[PDB]
Amino acid sequence: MIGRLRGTLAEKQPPHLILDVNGVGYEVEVPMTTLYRLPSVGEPVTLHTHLVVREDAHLLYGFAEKRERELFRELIRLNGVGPKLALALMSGLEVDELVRCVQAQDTSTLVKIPGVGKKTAERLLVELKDRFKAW
Amino acid sequence: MIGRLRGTLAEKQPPHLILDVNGVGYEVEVPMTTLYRLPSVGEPVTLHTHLVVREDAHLLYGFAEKRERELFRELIRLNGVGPKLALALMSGLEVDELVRCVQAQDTSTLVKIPGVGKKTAERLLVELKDRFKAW
Amino acid sequence: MIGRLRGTLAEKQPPHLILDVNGVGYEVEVPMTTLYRLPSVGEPVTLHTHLVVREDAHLLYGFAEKRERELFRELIRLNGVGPKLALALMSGLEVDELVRCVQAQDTSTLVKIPGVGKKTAERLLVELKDRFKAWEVSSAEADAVSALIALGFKPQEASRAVAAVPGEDLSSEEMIRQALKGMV
Amino acid sequence: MIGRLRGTLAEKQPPHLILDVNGVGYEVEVPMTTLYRLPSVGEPVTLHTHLVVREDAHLLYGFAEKRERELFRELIRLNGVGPKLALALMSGLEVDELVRCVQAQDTSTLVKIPGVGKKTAERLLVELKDRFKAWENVSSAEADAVSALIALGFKPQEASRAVAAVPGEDLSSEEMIRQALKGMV
Amino acid sequence: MIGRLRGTLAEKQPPHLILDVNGVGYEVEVPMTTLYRLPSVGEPVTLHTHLVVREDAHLLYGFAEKRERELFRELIRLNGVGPKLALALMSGLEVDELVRCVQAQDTSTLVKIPGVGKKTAERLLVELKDRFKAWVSSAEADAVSALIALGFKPQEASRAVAAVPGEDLSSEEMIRQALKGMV
Amino acid sequence: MIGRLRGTLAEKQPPHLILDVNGVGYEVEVPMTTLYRLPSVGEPVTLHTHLVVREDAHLLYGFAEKRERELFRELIRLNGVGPKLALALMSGLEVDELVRCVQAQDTSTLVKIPGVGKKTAERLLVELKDRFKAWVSSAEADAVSALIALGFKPQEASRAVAAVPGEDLSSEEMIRQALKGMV
Amino acid sequence: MIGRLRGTLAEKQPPHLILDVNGVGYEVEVPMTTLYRLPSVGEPVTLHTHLVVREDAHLLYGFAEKRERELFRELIRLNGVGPKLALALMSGLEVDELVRCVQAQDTSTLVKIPGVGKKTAERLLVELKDRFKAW
DNA sequence: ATATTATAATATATAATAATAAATATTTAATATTATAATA
DNA sequence: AAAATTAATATTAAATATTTATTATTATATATTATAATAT
DNA sequence: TATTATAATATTAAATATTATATTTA
DNA sequence: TAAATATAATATTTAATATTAATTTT
Repeated sequence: MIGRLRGTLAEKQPPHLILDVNGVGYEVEVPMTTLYRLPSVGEPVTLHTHLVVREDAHLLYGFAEKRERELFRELIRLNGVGPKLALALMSGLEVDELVRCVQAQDTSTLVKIPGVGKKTAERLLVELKDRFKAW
Repeated sequence: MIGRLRGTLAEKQPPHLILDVNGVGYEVEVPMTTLYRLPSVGEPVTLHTHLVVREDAHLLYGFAEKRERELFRELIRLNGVGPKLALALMSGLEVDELVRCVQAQDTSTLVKIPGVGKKTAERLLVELKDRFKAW
Repeated sequence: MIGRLRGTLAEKQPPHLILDVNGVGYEVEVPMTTLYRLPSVGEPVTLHTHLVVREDAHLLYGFAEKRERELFRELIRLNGVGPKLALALMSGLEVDELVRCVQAQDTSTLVKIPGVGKKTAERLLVELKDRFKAWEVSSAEADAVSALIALGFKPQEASRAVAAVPGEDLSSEEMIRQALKGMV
Repeated sequence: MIGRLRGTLAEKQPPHLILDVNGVGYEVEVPMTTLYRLPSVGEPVTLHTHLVVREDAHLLYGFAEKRERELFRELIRLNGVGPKLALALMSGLEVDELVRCVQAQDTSTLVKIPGVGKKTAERLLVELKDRFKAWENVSSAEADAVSALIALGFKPQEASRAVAAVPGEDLSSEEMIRQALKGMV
Repeated sequence: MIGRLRGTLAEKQPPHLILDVNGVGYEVEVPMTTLYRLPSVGEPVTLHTHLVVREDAHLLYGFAEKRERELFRELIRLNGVGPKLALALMSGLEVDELVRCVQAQDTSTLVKIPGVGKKTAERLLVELKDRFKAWVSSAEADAVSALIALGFKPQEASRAVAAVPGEDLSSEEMIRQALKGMV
Repeated sequence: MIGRLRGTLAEKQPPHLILDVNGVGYEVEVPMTTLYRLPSVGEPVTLHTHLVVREDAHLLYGFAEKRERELFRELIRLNGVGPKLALALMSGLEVDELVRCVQAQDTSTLVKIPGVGKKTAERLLVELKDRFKAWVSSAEADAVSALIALGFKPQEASRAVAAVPGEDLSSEEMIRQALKGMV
Repeated sequence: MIGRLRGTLAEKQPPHLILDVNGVGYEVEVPMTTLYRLPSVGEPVTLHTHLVVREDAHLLYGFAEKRERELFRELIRLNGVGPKLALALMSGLEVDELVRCVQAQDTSTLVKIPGVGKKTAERLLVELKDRFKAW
């Protein structure tokens, strides 16, 4: 329903974020790696946003790039894992090292990422064995 | 509920599109026939869209014409047809071709669409026979 | 969640509307009485709106006044009344006409509206009689109370004496006499 | 979905509001405490709205600053608290008042607010003292002692933790109850 | 629905019990305290029961006492209490002792129950505080009326009247025995 | 699914009961009049039970007569009527005067039932007049008023008046025999 | 809600059954293995049953053993496993063979069970390696 | 012969308790994960 | 013309248990009303 | 220096039947 | 060329009743 957002930075209150667009501010959830990429408060910055919908509320996810957003979608399409373990994973590592790690089939590097044990690490490996291309 | 959408094409990625309407770029997917009528990235393009509201998702489907959106509404009103079957019908063939073949009670022109079997074709024709006395 | 729009009428068709707000045109359905008051396509129009929120599909329904939207919210809060039933209702009759018909318990005026049967009139009257009363202990008794206070009665005893009998259509002097003759 | 609206107050009808942003008005409800500082109609205001998603309706709940925004979302996060409850709480009194009362644990300040009874008051006290408000935003002798305290005006909690703090072991009742009476001072 | 079972025990796999009532076994669990009162395999047993209906499951809970069922039901009516919590509580401590601790509102005796947080303890104690109640013949009616005229409440008089003296005794002696009590 | 049960009354606490139907006991909530016409605990009886199902609970409400069960059915069929309202109205009064007051369009008869507002009863009139297609004296109040003005407490005076009313005799003589009660 | 059913075989239409217990004959779904352990029609027999409850239907799945019921419970307690899937699982081959296969990570033998792909088989292997925990 | 006022009753403003009806709020069960206290 | 019947046909949506201001109704001193004799 | 039961917390949640149609193997 | 088998994709309310139009008889 929503794919991208282009507005000025209303404030910076991590890990939440408000983007004032046409005077309208949106609550978005942002990775720490993207927090290293954000400009100053009041800077017009483009965020590629994805929405999740549950029965009592919703959360947006403003992202600075596409392929991170589609990998978010592919991960959250799994029933065993939700969005916030994905947030921990993406705050742990970026796209390319995760791609080689799942292609190398290693749970150990996923273990050091906080909030993740071992069994969910081979969950990520098994489920994402044959989903995507190398880009 | 947006009945018509008029913004600038932020990016092009099949089969979706992102229309940056004054800063906000909606995740909008349109059929390929509209993609033949779609200008390049950055052009102000007007779409007669309609939102599909789900318990866990919301989908926008833009249309360059009002009547194709109306036919999309008629198709999704059918008990077994969702958004993507109607998407296949819109992408495969043209609206006047559909109404002529329904008046002709054709089936082969429908089955030849990929993803369409004899069952869905005979369905759409026989539950659509009653309509189109008004035009 | 939404109260009003300042937009541009991108397209009108019975019975919906398209209001191009900053490039975004919303599907807004309006009654025929509102449709008569609307200017042409491309004119900014004043619609005070309410969204009907259902799991599978929403409904944007706007009105030229706050009062129409508020009364529609009252009608949709009712038990067996749906939205387009009430849309037919104010398409048929206006706010003053409906309010006065409710206060007069009228049915014949409103049964000309299509979709309205006898049970429709029953439910609308039974709800709207007590949902709203005003739409946008007597002077002789007080004089009697003061006169009996001057006569030596306590205010409580004077109130009890004047409330003992329901004096009707009688002057202040004679109602005191009939109340005083009443219990004795 | 909504956090802030750089727009103008299109209408002011208590307790609701219409806040116009680029011609788009929204049905917004705010507490009376906000309504005291809200400027005139048409003036560009500062008000942090909050969306609540239901299967049947949606409403917007504005707030002047971040502190009462966070207070509201955390109060609604409780199992027993609805929107109008926190709206009445903020309309009655301010964030500093409620936090300084909760750390003082007096229900009397809470219960004078209309729609707020006793049970809601100990719910607020207990479930806020349950880790949110550090930062600004027996034997025969002991049973005999407890029964004597109940008969002498003591509510059971002060008769309980006094026994717990200084329990009596293998000695007569009169002296550990005596030092417990010195203990509660 | 289900209020009580009078059936025959089929197998014992604690805490899950199967009760073959006329050919059909019933999936019911009992607390370990009730494990200390179950009969052997094949022996009939009468269990006071009450069901729980979930969105995707139906769960059956059966106790030795009706009052235990009522206390369990009132625990389930609490907003933060699930069946696992109530089974942990009653597997820790028995019913009237927990009632008196609710009168005490003490967390020390309930924290020791495994898997139970202190915050859970005070919230359940506060929302379970005592709003509930604490746990005729010619001579009977004559005594009840006499003590009503003497100022005693009818419910207060009846429990002193019907307890100590027998059935159909002399009115004078049974009124005497009813008024033998002191507080 | 279920319409009738024929078992043995294992336990009867108001307003419910336990009917042990072939080894299985059901908690069935029945009205006050039904409880009045039920036999003792342990006596077999057949009951016109109505199936009640919620997404997270299920109940039964049994009757000694079928027409009670169908009338309960169309009462619950109304959106604005819950089970407690129907149970209260049928516990307070009998069904024949209910259908006659529906025909007579009477409200104050229904209002005196506890938990019944004027709007609730008047609505019940509104839908029941279309649902149903085929299917004390002046001296009594005078004595009460005279006793109230004399000095008697209003409710015990009415108790004395209604204990032995003057249905077949004059007001002065029924006052004379009503003053027997409090002596 | 029913863990054991001592009834009489009224009807034999595989893989469904009717156990007329005191005049009441429920639908009883059994695997083909239990069908080999099943006696003839009219023979009283005890089945150890399990309940599945969803919003539109209830079904009975009666087994010859406790351990069969418990294993079926723990397979349906998985996220991506349906009832007919596990039905085909114990219909294909025996329980202790399944335990040996998952302890030996034998995806090949589990593949030869009909209706089971390689992906589903290795899912079963990885989510059942440690769940048995050698009893 | 008028008040007056020194002793005598009195009646209710202010404490309390007991239904009650409009107005809401409406989810826990299972399981990883991570501390964490205690431990060969 | 004039009421009764029936087949489509669009429409509508299901809420209970609790809870707190909001009304009842029950004492309790205390600032009032009162009288009597009494000088002047 | 690992190692394990316990507890608080913080997530995540729950679809499955029915066709259309790829390779594949005769 | 004819299916087999996963494989993936795609899809997924109901009763129940009140109004109304055409018909039918008087």
